Amino acid sequence: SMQDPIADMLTRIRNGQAANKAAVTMPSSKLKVAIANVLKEEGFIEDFKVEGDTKPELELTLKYFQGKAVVESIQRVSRPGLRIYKRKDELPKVMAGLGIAVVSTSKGVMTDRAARQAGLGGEIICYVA
Amino acid sequence: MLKAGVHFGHQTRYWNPKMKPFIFGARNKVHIINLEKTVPMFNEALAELNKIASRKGKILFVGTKRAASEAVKDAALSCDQFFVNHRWLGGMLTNWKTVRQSIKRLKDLETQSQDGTFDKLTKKEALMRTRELEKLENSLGGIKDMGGLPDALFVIDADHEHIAIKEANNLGIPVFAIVDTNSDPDGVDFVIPGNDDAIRAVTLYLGAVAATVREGRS
Amino acid sequence: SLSTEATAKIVSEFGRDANDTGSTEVQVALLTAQINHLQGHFAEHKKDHHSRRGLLRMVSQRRKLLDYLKRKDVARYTQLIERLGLRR
RNA sequence: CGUAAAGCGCACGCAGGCGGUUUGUUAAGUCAGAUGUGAAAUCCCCGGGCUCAACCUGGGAACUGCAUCUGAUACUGGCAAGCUUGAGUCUCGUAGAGGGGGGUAGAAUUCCAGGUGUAGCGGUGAAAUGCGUAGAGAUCUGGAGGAAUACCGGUGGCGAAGGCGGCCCCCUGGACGAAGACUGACGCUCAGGUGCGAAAGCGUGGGGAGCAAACAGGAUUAGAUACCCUGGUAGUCCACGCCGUAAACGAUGUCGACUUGGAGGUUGUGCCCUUGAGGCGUGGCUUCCGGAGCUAACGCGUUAAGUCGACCGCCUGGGGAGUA
RNA sequence: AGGAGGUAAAAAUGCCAAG
Repeated sequence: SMQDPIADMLTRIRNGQAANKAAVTMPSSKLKVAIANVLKEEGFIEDFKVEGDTKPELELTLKYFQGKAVVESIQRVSRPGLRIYKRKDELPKVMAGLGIAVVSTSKGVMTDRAARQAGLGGEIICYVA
Repeated sequence: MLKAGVHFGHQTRYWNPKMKPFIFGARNKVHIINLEKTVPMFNEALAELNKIASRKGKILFVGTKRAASEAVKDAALSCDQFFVNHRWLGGMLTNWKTVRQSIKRLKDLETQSQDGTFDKLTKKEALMRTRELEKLENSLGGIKDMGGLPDALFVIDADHEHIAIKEANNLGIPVFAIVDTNSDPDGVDFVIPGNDDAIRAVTLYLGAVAATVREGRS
Repeated sequence: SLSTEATAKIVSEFGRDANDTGSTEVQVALLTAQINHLQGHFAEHKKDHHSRRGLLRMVSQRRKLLDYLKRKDVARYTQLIERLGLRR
């Protein structure tokens, strides 16, 4: 009954990239707009924006290189039935480090590579390699 | 925009949903094509057709449809290209080494029953030599002056000639197909949205590509 | 059932005004009026198993709202259940 | 976990698990650092010694832990205040074999009585048993009964499932729609628990036309405890208890989100020229075909067996055995 | 196109074969 909105966000990106949709709209949230900024600064999406005041609408324009998606895989690792937290030294490297893992640290959400050089770990959200 | 008449869209409500980029739904339950979306499409194809012609390529003119066969013959014959207009033999590109054996029988019989032995034998099988020739001259008519594989294909209907299209991209040969609102554009390398089943439409299409290839010999 | 003027009597007793019709005090009272009304229906027929499933849906929905109300405002909860005679 | 073993028959629900959105706070989870500890030996690393090796040994790392302290505050939890999309209430309508009660209608079967009327009827692959001169069957009139609802009737409708068809009334449940108003996360799932649950069966009391286990007779047959025929009790029906199972099956748990299309059925509603059966939309339910994808394949395919999330049930070779 | 039939439409019996 919509108990994970974060996995609903990655599912819309996954199904949108599979269906060759040019853009994906979803109900916005403070956490969704945070991890969408991680994908935009890392190059998986383009040009996310929030339209609305009381019921805001997160809208992401997906990315294609040739006739293929950019996110080949976007998994959700800490689902609400099983939360996963990692220390600094066992933060995962996804697809040998050429695909990022969004980790929620106490200094905001960032990639795993950003969290290692910042020196702290946290709840890992998704493997968006 | 219309440089001509009937090329605007056709074939019914029912449609391939992969061609939603080139559609307006008209009021007679007949989809009509975005003509300013296809006008840059085929002049892009004419840009590449004149390049393949400029490196002295061989261009196939495939399309049967029982109503453009007579026109696609005169298309590749006004220029110096090749065509099929009757039933496209399934396999005549990927299995070309055994269709090469069949044109040689045609090129034999165009000397046997034409100038060589035509009445020098029994009269029944002499008609059989012409009976075999008349069903080879329509199936492998425009291909007897080939002897390699074509460098390109110009299809006039994609969903009616999917066998030719599937054989082309099974090799490295690019295609230039005139796809319609019911046909599939994914096999095509140079999608041209346009009417397929209209005799004034195709003579614009084959007339432009035969004009484009006859500047390729310069 | 629970005809239109009978609901009008309840919605004015328990709510802030007449258009206030969705509040927890209104809904609990409005279900209780229907539940008490159907006791005579099942003191009779008693084999109306299809209609009793609608009764148990009204019972369980009343209990969920009271359990919502006891968590939010225990003052209005104790004022409510004495006002209709509930909480066995 | 559709068909290989595997989704409870179906619901409602307590414990439990999980939980939309915004701000503040807390700092339990979480993270960082430190301190104490995590015996030595082993294991590992760099060395050293026995002529090498096994072996012995120095130093380090490790001992993934636990506790306290000091920080971090994104996420989860707590607490406080909200918000409206989730969920719910009201107003107004619509469709329906949804349920329970009580009436009543016509068609037919059987029986009963009578008129007419004459030798067969009935039955089968063919027969016979059976019925018939005590007058059947056929036909007509009159009656008594019980049970089921032709045509409508439709891969039509409704219901959680089992299921539910004449008509009429009384009582009653749910669904859906339009346009607004209201509550403000009240939600989802659910072990144990409770309720419902075809048919057969069981208990008590009725009722008994037609069918019909058992049973009997006739056939068939090598035999025929059968198929077929003629009869025929329990049962089928009613009331009230019980049983609690089914190939209870779309062999597919419930809930939510997302992801090309086509042709229909059915039931609402908006707008426009209802001008006329139209045109344009938009909801609910439903049937069929099929794309991507998935699948061992068959196939499924916006009502998924696709892509995901929450919770539950279940499976672990066949037989023995769903048995002791 | 679906519906209904039609001298007609069925239904007598008909077991077994071993490594």
